Amino acid sequence: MNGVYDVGGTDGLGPINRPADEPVFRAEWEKVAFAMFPATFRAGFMGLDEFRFGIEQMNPAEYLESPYYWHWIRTYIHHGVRTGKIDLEELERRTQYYRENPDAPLPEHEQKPELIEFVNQAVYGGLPRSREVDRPPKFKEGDVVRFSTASPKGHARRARYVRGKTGTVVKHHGAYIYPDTAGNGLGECPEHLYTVRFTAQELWGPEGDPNSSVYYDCWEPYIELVDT
Amino acid sequence: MNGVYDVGGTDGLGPINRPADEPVFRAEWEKVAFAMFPATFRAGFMGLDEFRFGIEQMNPAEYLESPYYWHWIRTYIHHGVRTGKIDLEELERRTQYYRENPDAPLPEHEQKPELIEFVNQAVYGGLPRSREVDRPPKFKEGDVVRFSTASPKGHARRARYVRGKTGTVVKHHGAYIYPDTAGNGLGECPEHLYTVRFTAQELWGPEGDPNSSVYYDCWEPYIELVDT
Amino acid sequence: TENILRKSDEEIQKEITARVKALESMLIEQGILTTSMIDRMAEIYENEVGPHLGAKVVVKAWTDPEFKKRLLADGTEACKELGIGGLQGEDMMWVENTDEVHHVVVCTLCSCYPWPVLGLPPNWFKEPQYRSRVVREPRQLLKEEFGFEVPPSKEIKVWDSSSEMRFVVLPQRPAGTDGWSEEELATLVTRESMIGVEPAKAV
Amino acid sequence: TENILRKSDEEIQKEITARVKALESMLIEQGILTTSMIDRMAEIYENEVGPHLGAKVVVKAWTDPEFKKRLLADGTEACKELGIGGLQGEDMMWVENTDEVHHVVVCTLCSCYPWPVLGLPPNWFKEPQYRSRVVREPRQLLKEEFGFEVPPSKEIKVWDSSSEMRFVVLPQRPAGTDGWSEEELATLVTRESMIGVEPAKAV
Ligand SMILES: [Co+2]
Ligand SMILES: [Co+2]
Repeated sequence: MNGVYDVGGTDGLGPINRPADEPVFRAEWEKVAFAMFPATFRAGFMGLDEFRFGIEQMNPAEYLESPYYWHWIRTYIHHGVRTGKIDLEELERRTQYYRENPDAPLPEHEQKPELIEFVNQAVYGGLPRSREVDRPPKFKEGDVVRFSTASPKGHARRARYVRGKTGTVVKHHGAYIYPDTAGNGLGECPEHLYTVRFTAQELWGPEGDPNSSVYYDCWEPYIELVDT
Repeated sequence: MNGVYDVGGTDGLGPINRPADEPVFRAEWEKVAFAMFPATFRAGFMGLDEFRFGIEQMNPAEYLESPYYWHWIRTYIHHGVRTGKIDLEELERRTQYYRENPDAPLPEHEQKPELIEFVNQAVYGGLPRSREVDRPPKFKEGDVVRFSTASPKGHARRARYVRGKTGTVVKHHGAYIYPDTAGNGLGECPEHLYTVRFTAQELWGPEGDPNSSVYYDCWEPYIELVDT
Repeated sequence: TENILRKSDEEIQKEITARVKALESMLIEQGILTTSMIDRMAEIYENEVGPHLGAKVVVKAWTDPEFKKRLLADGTEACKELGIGGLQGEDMMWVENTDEVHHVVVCTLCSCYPWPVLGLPPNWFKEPQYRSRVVREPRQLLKEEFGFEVPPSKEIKVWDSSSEMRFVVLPQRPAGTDGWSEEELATLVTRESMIGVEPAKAV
Repeated sequence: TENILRKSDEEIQKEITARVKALESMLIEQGILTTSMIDRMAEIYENEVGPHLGAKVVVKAWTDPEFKKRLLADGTEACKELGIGGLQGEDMMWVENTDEVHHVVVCTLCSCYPWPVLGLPPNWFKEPQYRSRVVREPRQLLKEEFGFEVPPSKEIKVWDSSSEMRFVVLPQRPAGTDGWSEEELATLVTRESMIGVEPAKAV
C-alpha cells in the first residue's frame, strides 16, 4: 500500500533522537509486546508479512510518534479481531480495569513447556523463508532492469522511492516467500529474489549525491528487463 | 519537498469525517487565524508560496490531525521567527498568560482604515499571479510530455504521484509565478503553465480505474517533450 | 481515527485558543492586525461570498448557451459579467458534466477552492481523507461517501489544483425542469454539485 | 518534534501499560502466552544475543583471509562456523568497507536488523528520522548525526532490507593494530561500526 510508513525519501521528519545508551527494553510493557510476537505467530494470528501489513494500516500520526513496540501491539489487535481470536469489547473493559488497578494480578495459568521449546528453536535455529521453486531465474548479475510502477492496495515491498527506477542486478539470492501474496492471505507463492543497485541520481534527480548508490531487494515480478 | 502533506494517492488515511452541516468558523480562534492571512502577507511575513512551504514543514502527525486553520498559525509562527518579526519566547509567555486568563483583554490599539481598504481590495479585486514573459511557450495542446523525476528539498508543486508520468497537454494558460523559486525566497521567475492529462492506469498501474483521468497543472520546467 | 497519543478535543481546543490569542496580541501590538480587520474578513465569507454566487453562474449557463460558451472559454471573464470574482478565483476554469463525462475537483497539496463562486470550502475538502483517495479511487469514493454511483462506462475526470487555476464543475441540468425560472433552477445547485461530489438535485 | 495534539510522555506510558496488560491477560487466558515465555524471550536478547557476537565475526575476518572470503560469499554459512545464527539472521550478506567504499544499512519499511549478530536494534534505527533520510542524504546524515565525515570522492552505498536478506557491514581494520589479539581487536568493533554509521574505533 501507499502508506506513510514507507518513509524512504520522505522529507521533513526531523533530527534523530539518539541517547548515548538505552536498555533493550525501556519498560516492562515492551518485554511483553516483544514476547507476544512468537506467541501470536504460533497461535495462528498472522504471518510475518501479515504482521508487517497490520503495522502499515495503523493511524499514521500514531505510527509516526508512538513507541516502536506499540506498532506490534496494534498488529496483534488487528489480526486478533480479524480472525475473531480477540473480543475487542472485552479488551476495552480489561484496559479500563488495568488503568485503575495497574498492579492487579494476571490471570492464573499453567506454564507450557512447548512454548519454551518453540522459543528456543525459533531463536537459535531460525524460521527461514527460503523456498525451492521449479522455474529458473529470469534475471542474472549485470542485467539492467526497471522497477514496476504498480501500486497495490494490499501489502507489498514496493517503496514509493524505487518505483519506475532503473537498476543493475547485483546478486541473485534464490527464491523466497513472496510478500505480495503472503501478506494478503494468499500464500507463500515464492519468487526469485534479487539485489538491484540504483544510483542516487537515478533515485532523487540532481539532488542526489553524485557518489552514492542504494541497493534494494526486488522479487522477480517487481522488475522487467531493460538490457542484459 | 517529499512531505507527507502531499497526500495524493496515499493509502490508509481512513474514511471521510463529514457532518451534514458546519459553520464557516467553528470557534472564534478560526476567524482570527483566517484574518491573519492578509494581515501577515501585507506586513511581509511571507508570500503565497512561502505560506504553503511553512505548512509543508509542519510536524506531519500534527499536520494530519490538527484543525485545518492551525496549519495557518504554524506557518505564521514559522515566518515570523525566520524574519525576526516574532519573538518566540515572548510568544510562549503570552500563551501561558492566556491559558490562565482566557478572557484577558487584547492589547489596546488604533483601528487602521488602510487595513480595511486592503482587505476589500484583495477580496473583490483579486491578487492575481499571472505574469508576462518574453519567452514563448515550449509546449502546446496535444503534445505528449513526461513529468520530471526531480525531488527538490525546497518548496515545489511536484506531487509524488505524478513524477515520471506521461501525459497530454490539454491547455496552455499563460505564465504565472513559479513556486520552485517564489516559495524558496528566490522571486517570481514566472513560467508558462499547462494542464496535463494523465490516465489513472498511467498513474496507478493496473489498480487504476479503467475509465478515469487526472488533470494536473504543470509549469514548463516540470515537463519535457515526448511527442508532438 | 483512534490515536492513543492524542489529547481530547476539549484539551486541544483550549490549547489552540490560548496560542491563537497569544499570536493575536503580538500582531496587534506590532500594528499589523486589528480587531476590525478580523471582523471585516469574517463577515465577507460568513455573509457575502458563498455557493449562492456559483449557483447564479450555473443557471445562466443552463439557460443561455452563449454565456455557457464564454464560461467554458474563460471562467474568470465570464463570471465578471455577473460581477463575480476576486480573491482565489483570479483564474477559474469551468468543466462541463455530460452523459459521457463526470468531473470532480481536489487540491491534493492543501485546500485550493474557488472562493469567489463557492465561499470557503468545507473541512472534509481540506482534510487528508478526501484529498488522498479522490485521485486514486474516485468511483468508489463517490459511492461510499456521497451515495453517488457513477457508471463504470462513464469517464471520471479528477482535477487537481496544483497551480492557481481554480477548477469548478458545471453540473448537468436535471430532467423535469423545462422552462423553470433562474430562481427555481438555483434551488438545485449545491456546493457539492460544483465540486463534483454530487449531481444537481433531482425533481 | 512539537505536536500540540500529543499527550505527555507519562500519560502515554500509563495508557500503553494498561493496554498491554489487558492484551496480555487475554492471551494468557487463551493458552497462547505465558509469563515464562516472556522471561525466556527477554532474557535471550538482554543477556545472550548482542553486538558482541558480530564483533567475533569481524575480528576473525580481520585476522583470517580465508574466513573473510567465505563470510563475503555466504554470511549465514560463515557465521555458523562460530555457532552464530538463527532468528532474523537466516540470510545474512556482509559488505566490506574499503578506502573507496563505505556501506551503511537501513530498513526504510520497518526495522529489519540482523538480530543474531547485533541483538535487537536501538530505537533510532527503527524510527522515521534515520529511515527516511539515510537513503536520500547519507553523507550529510553521517556528518550531522554521527560526526563521521565521509569524503565526497568515497562512494556511500546504502543497503535497504526490503527482503529477509539481512545486511551487515564489515568495517575496516583500524591502523595501529598490527598483531593485536582477537580479544584486543574486539574492543574496537561497535554496534555502530556494523551498521555503518561509524567506523571502528581508532587507536
Ligand atoms: Co490548496
Ligand atoms: Co524492518
